[PDB]
Amino acid sequence: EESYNPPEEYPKKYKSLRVVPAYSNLIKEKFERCLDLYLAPRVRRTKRPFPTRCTNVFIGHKGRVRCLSVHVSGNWLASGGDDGVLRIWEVMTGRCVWKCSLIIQSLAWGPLSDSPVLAVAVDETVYFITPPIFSDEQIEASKELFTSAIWRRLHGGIVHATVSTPSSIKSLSWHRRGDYLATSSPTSSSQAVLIHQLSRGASQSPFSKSKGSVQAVTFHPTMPYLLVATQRYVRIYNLVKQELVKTLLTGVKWVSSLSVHSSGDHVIIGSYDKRLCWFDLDFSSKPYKNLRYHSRALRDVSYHPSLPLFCSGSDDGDVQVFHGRVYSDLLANPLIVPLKILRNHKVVDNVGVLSTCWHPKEAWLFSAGAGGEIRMWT
Amino acid sequence: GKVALITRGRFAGKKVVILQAIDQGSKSHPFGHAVVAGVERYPLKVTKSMGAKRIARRSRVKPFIKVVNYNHLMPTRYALELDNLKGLITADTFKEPTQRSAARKTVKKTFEEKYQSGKSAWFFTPLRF
Amino acid sequence: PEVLLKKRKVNERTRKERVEQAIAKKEAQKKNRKETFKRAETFINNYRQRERERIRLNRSAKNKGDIFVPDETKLLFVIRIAGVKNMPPKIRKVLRLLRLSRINNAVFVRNNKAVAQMLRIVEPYVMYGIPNLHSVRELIYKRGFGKINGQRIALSDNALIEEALGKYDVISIEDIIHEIYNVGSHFKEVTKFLWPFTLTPVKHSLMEKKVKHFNEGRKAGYCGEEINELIKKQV
Amino acid sequence: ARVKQKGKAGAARIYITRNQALKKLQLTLADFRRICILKGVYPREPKNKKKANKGSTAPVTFYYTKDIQYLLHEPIVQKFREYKVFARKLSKALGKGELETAKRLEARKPTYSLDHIIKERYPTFHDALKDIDDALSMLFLFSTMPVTDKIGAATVANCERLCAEFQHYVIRSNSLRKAFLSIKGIYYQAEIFGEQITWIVPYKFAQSVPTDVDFRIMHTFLEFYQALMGFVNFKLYNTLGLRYPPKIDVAKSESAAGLAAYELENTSLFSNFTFFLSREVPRFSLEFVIRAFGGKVGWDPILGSGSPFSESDPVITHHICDRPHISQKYEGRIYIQPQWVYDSINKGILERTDLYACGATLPPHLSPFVEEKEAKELSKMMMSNKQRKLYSKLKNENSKNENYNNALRNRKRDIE
RNA sequence: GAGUUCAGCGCCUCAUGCUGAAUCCGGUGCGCUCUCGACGGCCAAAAUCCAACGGAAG
RNA sequence: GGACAUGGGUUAGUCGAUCCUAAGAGAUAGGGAAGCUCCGUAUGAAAGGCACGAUUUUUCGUGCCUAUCGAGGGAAUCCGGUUAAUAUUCCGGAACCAGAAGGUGGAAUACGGCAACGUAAAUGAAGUUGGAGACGUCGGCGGGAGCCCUG
Repeated sequence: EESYNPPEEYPKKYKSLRVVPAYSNLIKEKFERCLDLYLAPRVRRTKRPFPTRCTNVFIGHKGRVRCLSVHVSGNWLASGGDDGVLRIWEVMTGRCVWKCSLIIQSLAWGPLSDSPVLAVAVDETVYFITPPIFSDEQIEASKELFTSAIWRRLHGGIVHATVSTPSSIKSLSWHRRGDYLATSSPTSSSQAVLIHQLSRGASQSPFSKSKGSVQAVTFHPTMPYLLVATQRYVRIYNLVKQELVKTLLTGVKWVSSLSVHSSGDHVIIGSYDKRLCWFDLDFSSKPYKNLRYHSRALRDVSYHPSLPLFCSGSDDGDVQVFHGRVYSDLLANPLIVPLKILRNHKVVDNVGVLSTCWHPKEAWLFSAGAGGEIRMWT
Repeated sequence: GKVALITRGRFAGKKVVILQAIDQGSKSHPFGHAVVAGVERYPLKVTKSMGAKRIARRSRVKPFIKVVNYNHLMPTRYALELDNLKGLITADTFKEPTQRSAARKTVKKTFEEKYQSGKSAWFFTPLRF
Repeated sequence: PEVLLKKRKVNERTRKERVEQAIAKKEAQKKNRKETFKRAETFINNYRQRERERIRLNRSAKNKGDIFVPDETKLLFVIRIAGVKNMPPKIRKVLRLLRLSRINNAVFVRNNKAVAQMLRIVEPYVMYGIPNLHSVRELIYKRGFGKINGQRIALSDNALIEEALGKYDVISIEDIIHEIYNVGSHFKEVTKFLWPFTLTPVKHSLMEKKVKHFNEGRKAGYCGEEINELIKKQV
Repeated sequence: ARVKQKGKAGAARIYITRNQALKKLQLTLADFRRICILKGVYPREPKNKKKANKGSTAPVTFYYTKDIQYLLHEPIVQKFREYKVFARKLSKALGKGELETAKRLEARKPTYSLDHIIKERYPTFHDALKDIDDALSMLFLFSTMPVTDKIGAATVANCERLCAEFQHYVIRSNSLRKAFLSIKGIYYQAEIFGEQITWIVPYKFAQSVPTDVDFRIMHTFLEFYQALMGFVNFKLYNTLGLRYPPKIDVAKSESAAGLAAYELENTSLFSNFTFFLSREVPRFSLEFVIRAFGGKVGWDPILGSGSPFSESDPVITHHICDRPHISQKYEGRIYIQPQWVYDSINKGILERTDLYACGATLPPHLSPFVEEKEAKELSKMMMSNKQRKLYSKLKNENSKNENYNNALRNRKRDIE
């Protein structure tokens, strides 16, 4: 319907036949038609836990928050960054009462509430400090936990145990009982992973011979097994037997971090290749599902310990929230689907969401950005 | 800004320019390291007879930013400096792959502009061996 | 049940490269085929023709100021069959006066005493006759060329005809043919506007592409309605 | 048995390249294309390319080995060589000066007939009627092209003869259904034996050849279609009882009489109507279209003889004319524009004359052939082969144009 | 679950099955045989397969 | 009785041959010879195919590279059981190789480490190069296995 005067579009419109010329391209378009009949390859074909928008914006960090963590009670959040100043924010009020500064690569609170000791690792040194905000009995109980890596025993800077490692610590983990501390340093080759026992006040390397860099490390939440996320794969070692358990290949160029549910069967791992892989130990070594939501490198992924939800943070500034129900039945496969896609986060130096923390009680996500802004998506 | 060549690793025989020198030593690299951005895929010889999309595809170049030791590198008399090539090299870009990816994208864009302008022809052209 | 036709496997890049090389090789050949020799015989042949032509003019003009004046057609059709190198001065001007400046040109002429006389002067070089309406129709509708602002312009748009011939009540191609066949008042203006056609002899069968100086056996002089058949073959 | 070698079966065996197909048939490229044009032969892209190319990578056209082996026994291939023989014997005769054995040789030049090509390519008449539309577009296109050195005059005569006989058939059979207009030409559309036939008629005009079309190819297609037209029309006339070919009068044909030379020795939309054709309209298209629906047709004598009516006869119901001025306007022959006729053809309904009358604004012409966020984000990531892109391609160009033209109606009402 | 050795049963019967178990912990070699590997010296070809350089094609 | 009479018995994708060459034999190109025949096999042999192309005058143009027989060489399977006479073949059970297409999923529009090197994938034409196949002999030592010895 392109002709004299069609209202379809206004090619060209012509008032009458006289103004209508001869088409010059007709012989050409027919010439290509010929080519069709013997040159065109004739291939035949068949023709709901609501983590709502963040309403609390915590500010005060002069720089990017390297890592953020929530205490056992969940009412206090401790974060550290390259600025060297540690800020503790109250969940209920958002206050920065504990603003003592005392580059913290990571900060984690002890699994035991009766021993509220937060271990903050700056470069190659990690200090287990008991803040005065916690109860005196809790502080006293934390000191009794401790009082390869050299161990040594300021605006309320109550330092209990300081541990120095051969390499700069990148990933820090604490045992369920709190007597073991796992330090992962990708820089080191022979002693990349170090295991420190607080009861004996010493540290050692569980691996007799270490080859390859390790990007993340964690312990199983059900059995005495340690999972170390290397650059390419993740190896699970039974610390009781000091032997391997299972090796899961993420199928990515460089793994970023790993997260595990409380059951210890289904895990979600983030990679630097903008990949989010959900793997189940009872399904296969290969991931059960894969995701590439992030437009930039997938920084980290977090699964809520209680709520059946998981969150993934990336440098793209977009955080993906998914709800996943896991059933113990053999025939009931884990049903995981996305729930929300957080946005409206500032990106600086191609870095967006860096650290994401889930509330110990509800499905509330605490995300700290490169600008020192913490968004609490309740 | 000094042009350097890598004689070791996967990026063997690739010319690089020192965006930030780490020869003073670092915990990650206890040696005379150097974080430099080079060219892995040299642009193809674009012909004026080719189409605009064809010319850009041939002229496309794949950059590569990596840290290598001084011993693994080789200094050269030639040198090229760019305004966008100063201050963009840091450990944060190396630490964050997304920052590294943006750094690689920016470096390739600068190199493509350099190739389009006809500058750094010797560096742009891959070296034979 | 869906046979997707894909892109050609022709590599249009190399095709035009071959075409450009083909044109590059062709122009060199023309610039190489230069300054051929001329035998002493052709100088004679020109002289024999020139005296043969010159004597014909004297007998035609003097003592033969009589023309048989082809009748029952106001409009004739004249085409130039051949010309002689080192043209006689008289014929050289007259052919230009009839717009037949180059060989194989086709021009309409209104029949009268004057035109038939000039045709009689240049008779040994032209094949002339009476075109029928149909033959004139295909000539304009397949080989008609206009002179818009003085360039070689195809009669591709009726708007151009109206633009350049509106004030003489000529609006369309069909107006042109009706005027020309009827030889109206605007016949002179239309014929002035019309660019001469080019009926170069056609060479299809193998015998023609090989016989030397093949011109379809075109004689010179009156041919009646055979010019219509010649046009039918030619157009 | 031995370890079977690579590429000895499957996609590395059936698929055979163009160069191999040349040396297997022992042909030059130009002859190979000719037998590929005449037969039904076309490249077929293999699913696994480097597998089908002995591990190579370069882009190469492929054919079915079964297809090439059919061309090995084609009897016409011999008639290609017999002409290669004939050409050298005619060159021999002209070289020695035998201007007579040259004349007799050319009389006895070798020939090939496409009778068995047509039968083996189209078995059933319905197969022909389906795959004949391009043939109609082809032959009709050529009848208005000046004869060149590439295309012989008699071939043009074959187009004109075969073109008119088809026009006579449709008018006789009243099988014409629609006739659309465009800058391409007059898109005709009829139906025969249930199947639908469509083509395009070029504007009969003093066109120019772009000097880039390779006329060698176009010449073989005419040598193919002009064979098809004779035998397709032969069955139609035998079915309709007409004697094929219809007789042609030379004297009438040299007077631009159109269909009048040949004698055939809502179909009634214009049965009770009489039309006259003025001397400014496309008589060739209008003669065919009106007589297809019973319209009694006369035309200006300057367009050609054979007009049953004259200018003065008032029996004409509609004196069609697109000239902006009508000095001697008649009565009872209401003067309308040609777009009225085609609009009546498309709708099969007598249209309104005055809106199409002389000097009136032309009416437009019509082509007769023509929770949510969650439910849209889960299948974008939790599925493998990604056919989800079908919306992004199929729906996008339909939604945008639908949004665009719907805004045309609102914006055009604002103009009014 | 096989095999090997014990103990028992099935019964006119070509019923040739049936029931229990064990089938384990070691060491040795100027021994003998062979194999592989780090040294010391004394002084085939062809068939076939793999990889690299290379940068035509998009 | 190995005598005669009368019957039965050798089962293979994986074991060998068939596949290859060595020294040489050796047809052909040639040349001798009255002749059966002889010499000759790199020899004054036009001695084998590859790609490109809207189809090129609708008569093929352009560009590249230079026998045969003959026995150590060689892809891939073991267990248990089974007969008057059979087993890597038969049976039961368990694998491997080669080749073949399409289908699914995965990635795809390759990677990290100064490094040796490593991963689930991770374009490569013509042309160029290498390794394996494919390598002499003897003596001592280390590692293991089995036999034998012994608690």
